[PDB]
Amino acid sequence: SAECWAALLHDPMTLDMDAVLSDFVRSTGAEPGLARDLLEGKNWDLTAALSDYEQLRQVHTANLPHVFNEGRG
Repeated sequence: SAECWAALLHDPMTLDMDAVLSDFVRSTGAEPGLARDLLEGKNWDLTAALSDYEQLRQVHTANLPHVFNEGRG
């Protein structure tokens, strides 16, 4: 029984702006300037910035009236 609960990983100590910057760019594919700008607007909360960027990248049936392919769920 390992990592079954949580296992607090991916954290430097509390927050390092340069580490949060580099990982964002690595995890989203965004540029470092855009990364820094989003991060200042998220209080440099890494996961919040990751989730924000990918959300505006998802677009959940916002453009088309009804997006229904042969999907699972």
